[PDB]
Amino acid sequence: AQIGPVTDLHITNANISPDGFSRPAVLAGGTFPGPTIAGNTGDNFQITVFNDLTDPSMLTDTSIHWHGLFQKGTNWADGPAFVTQCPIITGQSFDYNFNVPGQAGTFWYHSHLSTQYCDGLRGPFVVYDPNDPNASLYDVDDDTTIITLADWYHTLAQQEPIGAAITADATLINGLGRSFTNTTASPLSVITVQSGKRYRMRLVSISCDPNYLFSIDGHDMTIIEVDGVNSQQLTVDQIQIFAAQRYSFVLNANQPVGNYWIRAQPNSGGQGFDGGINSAILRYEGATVEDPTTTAPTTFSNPLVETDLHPLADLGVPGQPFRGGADDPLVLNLAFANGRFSIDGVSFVPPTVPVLLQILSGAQNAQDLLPAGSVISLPSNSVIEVALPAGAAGGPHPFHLHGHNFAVVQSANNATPNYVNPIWRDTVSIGGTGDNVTIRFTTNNPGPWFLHCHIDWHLEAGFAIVFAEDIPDTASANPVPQAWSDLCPAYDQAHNI
Ligand SMILES: *[C@@H]1O[C@H](CO)[C@@H](O[C@@H]2O[C@H](CO)[C@@H](O)[C@H](O)[C@H]2NC(C)=O)[C@H](O)[C@H]1NC(C)=O
Ligand SMILES: *[C@@H]1O[C@H](CO)[C@@H](O[C@@H]2O[C@H](CO)[C@@H](O)[C@H](O)[C@H]2NC(C)=O)[C@H](O)[C@H]1NC(C)=O
Ligand SMILES: [Cl-]
Ligand SMILES: [Cu+2]
Ligand SMILES: [Cu+2]
Ligand SMILES: [Cu+2]
Repeated sequence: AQIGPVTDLHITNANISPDGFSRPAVLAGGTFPGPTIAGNTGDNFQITVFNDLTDPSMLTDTSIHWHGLFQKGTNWADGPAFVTQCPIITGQSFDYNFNVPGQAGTFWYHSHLSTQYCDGLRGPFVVYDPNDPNASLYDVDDDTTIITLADWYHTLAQQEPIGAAITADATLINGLGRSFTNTTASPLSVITVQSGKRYRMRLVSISCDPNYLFSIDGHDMTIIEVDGVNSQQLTVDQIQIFAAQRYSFVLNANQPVGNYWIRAQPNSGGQGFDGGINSAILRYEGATVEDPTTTAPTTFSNPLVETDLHPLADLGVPGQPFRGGADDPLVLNLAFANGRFSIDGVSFVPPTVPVLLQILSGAQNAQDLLPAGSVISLPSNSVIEVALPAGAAGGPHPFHLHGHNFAVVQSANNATPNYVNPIWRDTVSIGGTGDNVTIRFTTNNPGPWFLHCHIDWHLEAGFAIVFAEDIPDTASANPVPQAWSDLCPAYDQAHNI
């Protein structure tokens, strides 16, 4: 069952074996992935997070972010540790109480402390639209049509050795999959459809790192939603999905009754499908209970290309139709050297006092805010452009902005900008060397919003900045509950800070 919009959510340690290998984990709701949190557009979510963690090898503190939800007026509920709150300590709970006006689509939630979400604290978050303009395109849309793609590691996140390459040990589709090495024939996920029906498949990357080439043998996929934003219908036969992105696609169960491979090929880790790695099963009702015998093509006919996507609504692009045609045009210098990422020469290291708390205590320019050089102010009610030129090692980097979605004025692997009708989304691959992926948005949401690569290993290694949007109005716009004010004193006392 789905939970919410008012629910408790306990965060615990447990052993799991999603690929046949047992390891301890950090779990929401006792499962990997965590349970789906759901409601309708405009609802009040009240998620009381109980931190019951006791194993320090995966950190006993926690903080949860609701990825893609704008948190307007509730910046304190956004979740990034040391940006909007101090972590919740073990044995305590915290009510994330917020509303989702004006949003409907496919989101997710995850730990936003260190690399803890890699250890298991990740799950889907769906905001349904009772008046969805896409409703007539499908028959079924429920918990059975959510498809999560996850990387899974045998080594604990905190225990990944300094100086060694980090790659995953299994791809998990709906929480199950097989290990790349020492593969055993552990159970694969089954997604069941009925011949003749149409399904809104909500594809969620809960990845800590790899992008996936997602496909379904024998089928094609009609994209209708991108990171919460309704799209015009775009039919593809493969989707390259980067960490933290979401798509909804219509799956028409229009092939013969049978079994079909679902494929999710990561860009690192195991290549191919030997032994049933990187795989799940699409099973039609009435099919034999057996593995598919289908193959992929050598070459896909209609892969997703981001510039092919367009909003369903007339969203346009704010500003003027040329580079720099914004009130606050920025170009970030995104770099990597010697194990650390930097943005404009500064590697992100979380501050002792959360950025929001520093602002509420009266720090009122970005040069006053810690970490020094990691907080950039944005003016209110302004068109912002951010160019994100690629080149830094470890790409392609999926950059994500909290508190906002954005127009993708320029996409990976294509030098031509689009000032007319590009897709809007919240996490975008910045592409390859020489690219100039560029985003735009308007500043109508006062508070400190994290901008970072969503490869969690890269965030940990510093690939982030904070946009302190409308510092002057942050305090009036974001009244804080007493329980939030209590977080840092409790955290600092527990940690002898
Ligand atoms: C990406 O686009 C930005 C503009 O959005 C380019 O920024 C300009 O950079 C040059 C020097 O490289 C400066 O003289 C300008 O002031 C910048 N802003 C402009 C022209 O609007 C940036 O060079 C581009 N980067 C890449 C790698 O193509
Ligand atoms: C590269 O990106 C550009 C800009 O998004 C794409 O150009 C658009 O192409 C569509 C489809 O033919 C036209 O309707 C638009 O008028 C184009 N816009 C602009 C600003 O040129 C282009 O198709 C992309 N290239 C590839 C190979 O997909
Ligand atoms: Cl977000
Ligand atoms: Cu986010
Ligand atoms: Cu990255
Ligand atoms: Cu984030």
